[PDB]
Amino acid sequence: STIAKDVTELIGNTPLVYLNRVVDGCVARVAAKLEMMEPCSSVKDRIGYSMISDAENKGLITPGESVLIEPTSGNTGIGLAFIAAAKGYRLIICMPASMSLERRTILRAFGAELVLTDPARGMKGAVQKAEEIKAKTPNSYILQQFENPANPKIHYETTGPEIWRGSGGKIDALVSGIGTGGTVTGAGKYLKEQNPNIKLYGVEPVESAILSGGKPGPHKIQGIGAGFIPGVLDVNLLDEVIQVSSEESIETAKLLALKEGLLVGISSGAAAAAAIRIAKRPENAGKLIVAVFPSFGERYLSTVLFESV
Amino acid sequence: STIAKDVTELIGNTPLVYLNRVVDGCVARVAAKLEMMEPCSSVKDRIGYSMISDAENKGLITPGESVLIEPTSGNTGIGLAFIAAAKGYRLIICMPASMSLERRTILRAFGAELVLTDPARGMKGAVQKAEEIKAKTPNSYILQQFENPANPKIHYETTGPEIWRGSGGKIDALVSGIGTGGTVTGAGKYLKEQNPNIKLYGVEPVESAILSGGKPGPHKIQGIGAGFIPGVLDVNLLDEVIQVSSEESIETAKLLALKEGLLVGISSGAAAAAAIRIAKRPENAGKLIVAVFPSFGERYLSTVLFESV
Repeated sequence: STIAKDVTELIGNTPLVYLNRVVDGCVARVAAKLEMMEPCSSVKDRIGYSMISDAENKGLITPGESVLIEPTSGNTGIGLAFIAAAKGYRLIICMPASMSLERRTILRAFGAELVLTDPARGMKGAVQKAEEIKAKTPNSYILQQFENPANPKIHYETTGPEIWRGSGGKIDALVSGIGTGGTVTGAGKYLKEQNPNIKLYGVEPVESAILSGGKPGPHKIQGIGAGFIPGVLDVNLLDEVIQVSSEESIETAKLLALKEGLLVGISSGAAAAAAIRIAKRPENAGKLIVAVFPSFGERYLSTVLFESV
Repeated sequence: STIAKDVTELIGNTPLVYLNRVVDGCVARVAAKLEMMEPCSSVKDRIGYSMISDAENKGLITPGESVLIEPTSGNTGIGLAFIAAAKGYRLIICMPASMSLERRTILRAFGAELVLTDPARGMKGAVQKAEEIKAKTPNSYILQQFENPANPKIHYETTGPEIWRGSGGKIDALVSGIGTGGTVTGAGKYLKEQNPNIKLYGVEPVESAILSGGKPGPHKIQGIGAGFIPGVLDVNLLDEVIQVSSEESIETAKLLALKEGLLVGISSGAAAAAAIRIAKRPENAGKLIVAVFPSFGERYLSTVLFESV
């Protein structure tokens, strides 16, 4: 019997797939790591598990005693919420008001408590509110996705090894959109240990290219372009940073659905656009480029449709 | 290397998971077959593949020559749309207007053409429109999900064998919500060939219990209670039909998210409610009951939020 104990044993071991119809002019092969296949449809299922699991293993939290807290407007909240549901933790998510009603409904479905903050104060306002709730709540614990070593650690332990095994050791390049930088840092570190010649390409928005020496700015690429260097990002592991526009990311996501039957988030569009550009460079002829596709595209299409209506 | 050729090689081989916290009073173990893990988040990915693949293998359709047509307001349209995208088929989906705008946006993302029909005429109106488009379109092909033997065949070839292998041959009962009846017929037939003592439980809404001798009626359980006996359903394979209310289905889906961290469609709630009832019967002590969970719950939460707003 191979019946999973619970939903925590369903995380990771996601497939690689070749891109076939969006790669005209490419001299390298491009494969996508499909984090859309995670139980709650994003890469954040991995760090929702690892950050809660690590705290438990260190005796820092207890189910039905500890209150988990995270300031997050994105998939980290959903990854934490389904694990908190399964393991029986109270979870408080802090985010600015007027953020996707769709994401809020999913958090509430898993029984997460929502604390909405002043939109004018943005993410900083949500971080401050999370710290204030922690201060006044005994046995409370903030996961701290941008600083928590369990974030890159799970990518070193699972994501990287899966890409190495799945590619038969043939991966030459990893292309990864940087949010926390946990994926590129953890998976990248593992891959460079297997083959030190592997090149790691960070992807950031043109509109917030802080790793390239640009100013922090607003952009439509959900999940990447945090506008600062996260504690968990090892910039020294990066071999190049590719800038992709929100427009190019949206167009590439549209072509992935139309031509590959892959419905992916805008950040997957960004990673694909960067990987296709790298695969067109003649010095990469015959190589295998692996792009991380962080999320399924239904969440975005739902979010856009609500934001429009 | 285990890199998939394309998205068609990512279908099936979905996990089984034990239910742990919604099974108080159960003397049998309950496991869920998670079709939410399919690439486009429902069981219909299997029959989208099988119905197009079968037509190709019989030389009935050609990519970039043939126009595929199906009248469908549900997941069958999405399953067909991502396969049509990958394989390069023009696809026309006929459905009543005022149906989920969210589902329509997903179909359009995959490049499906939508033909909306008079809401007053319901599904019958969409079926009539599909036949009229077929008549006037050379090289056109209607999949006919309720009559197409490729529907139950894929469940005989994949779904059933996966449940048998995944359960280590220990499955005693399959609990399956009946839409087309392809899942219970195909998987059920295979399972009864491995162990003829296995019992097959069909699930239908209280509000449209036509297999129980009730009248066809409206109900909120998306994917089941078609209000007729499909051509592909073998009623003689069914050992019992369980009726579940829309209210009980919604409450069970809510508890699966809160207690198991499983965000599932209302029809998964129906299947779970039926399986939990069966597992409480003392004559089932020590047995393994497997419930099919046909879809992920994000589509429903999105649909409800739009229908409400």
